[PDB]
Amino acid sequence: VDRYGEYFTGAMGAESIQKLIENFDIDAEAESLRDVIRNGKGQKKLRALKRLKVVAAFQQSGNSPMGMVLDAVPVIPPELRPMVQLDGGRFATSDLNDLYRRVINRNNRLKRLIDLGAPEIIVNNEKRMLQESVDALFDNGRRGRPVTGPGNRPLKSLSDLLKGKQGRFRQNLLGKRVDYSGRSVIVVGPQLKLH
Amino acid sequence: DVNFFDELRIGLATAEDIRQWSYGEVKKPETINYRTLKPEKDGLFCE
Amino acid sequence: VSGAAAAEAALMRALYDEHAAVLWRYALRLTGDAAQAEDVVQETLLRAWQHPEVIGDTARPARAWLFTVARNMIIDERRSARFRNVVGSTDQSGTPEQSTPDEVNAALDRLLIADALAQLSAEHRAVIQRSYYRGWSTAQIATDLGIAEGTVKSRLHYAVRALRLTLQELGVTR
Amino acid sequence: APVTHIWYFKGVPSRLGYLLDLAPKDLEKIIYFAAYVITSVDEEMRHNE
DNA sequence: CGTGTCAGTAGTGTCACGGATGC
DNA sequence: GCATCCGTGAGTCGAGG
RNA sequence: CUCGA
Repeated sequence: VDRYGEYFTGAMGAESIQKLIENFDIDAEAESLRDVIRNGKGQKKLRALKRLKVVAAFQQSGNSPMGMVLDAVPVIPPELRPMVQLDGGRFATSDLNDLYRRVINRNNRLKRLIDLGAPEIIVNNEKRMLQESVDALFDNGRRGRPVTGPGNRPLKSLSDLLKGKQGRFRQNLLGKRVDYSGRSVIVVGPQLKLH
Repeated sequence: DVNFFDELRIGLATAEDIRQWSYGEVKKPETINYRTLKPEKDGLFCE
Repeated sequence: VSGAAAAEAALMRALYDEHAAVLWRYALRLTGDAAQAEDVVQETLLRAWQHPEVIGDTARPARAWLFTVARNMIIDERRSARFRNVVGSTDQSGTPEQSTPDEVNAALDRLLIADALAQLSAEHRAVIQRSYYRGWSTAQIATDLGIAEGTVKSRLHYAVRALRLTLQELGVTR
Repeated sequence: APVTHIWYFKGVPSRLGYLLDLAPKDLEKIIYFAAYVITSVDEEMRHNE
């Protein structure tokens, strides 16, 4: 940049990828993969087949791939992340609140560094932490070591509300608790009829 | 609210769609006030 | 010139490469949360960029001033806001889930109120449904129905007792 | 500052790596501020100079 | 409000299986 | 062209803490 | 956490 900065443009972080997706020809890269697919060696063709599977979806559907890079993150309504009061006087909140709070804390600090004109090393190292925070909010533990809460317990992300046996699908949609029901011990009754 | 609707569509949420849903921005990181139990303005529980 | 402003950025990147990794370990021992230690590191080095007195003397240990700033940051976080909230997480076990009682008593009362309401004159029924169901004021109902102020007071006064008659005739508990 | 959805970066297979033909680890070095990436280069101006 | 004699991780005994990731 | 490594999954219901 | 089929 100090020498030939007039000739090229580079960047770091996520905003750079946002620029690469913008400076990307969907139809050309799709047909370029097709040309490789029509006549190619299976060793290097299978790797181009699966690429077309991703690119062709963005081409036909009409939705831009830019959605993979976020400028704003949505906040789930509070009753789905409720904060309850305890009989000891203190409180207890969902782990989603601590993840949203950490994203808010680091995003406001980044706004301070941008305003102050702080050195690029602080702003870039701050932008990295905001990436890890949103990554923790959506799927904590996916990359690297998870954000531990008090007691080395991994915080539950938004995607943890849908995963596995404890997720929303299996725990609250495929099976539910029902009214007008009961349970007791069973005892054999010979005098009873089969019905 | 009848129970017959054919398709359920899913798609990528534009950053502009996120603003279309949002009833406001969560600026402050605070939650509530630990005396009045009233949520702080622009917090994670802002009324 | 431009090189003088760039030398300040190379100076900050220098103390990053020599102090940031060690300062992160220090805050990690004091808090135990790595995501919090990163927050303390960024705030401590931000105050180093704002204090040229600490970056001036290289013959004086600047690492010690960083550990002390980080210590007085972790001790401030440890006050009131952490005091009440930090204790529990709903995701964590041992916390009772919030429950809402059933609407059985309310549904039965609503049914009995609807029955006693059907046995009222259209005037009295359209006045109690505008005072208690819509929560308007006495003059608001008077303005809507085109009647007098005391007319709304008298209709409400009787219709209430008319409902008490029908409820006590059906055995509703006082 | 813009941010990436971790579902499409770290989720296997890397959806971003398939779109931009970038390697997963190279993408990992880009997002988390470990390596710059060239967004554009004036190739004609470079030739004329 | 300001801070300054070195100041240094937690936690560590699953596994089968497939396919993208990587030298 | 291939060994590596990552990510995925691993019965149901009930009781007291 | 511990137990029941």
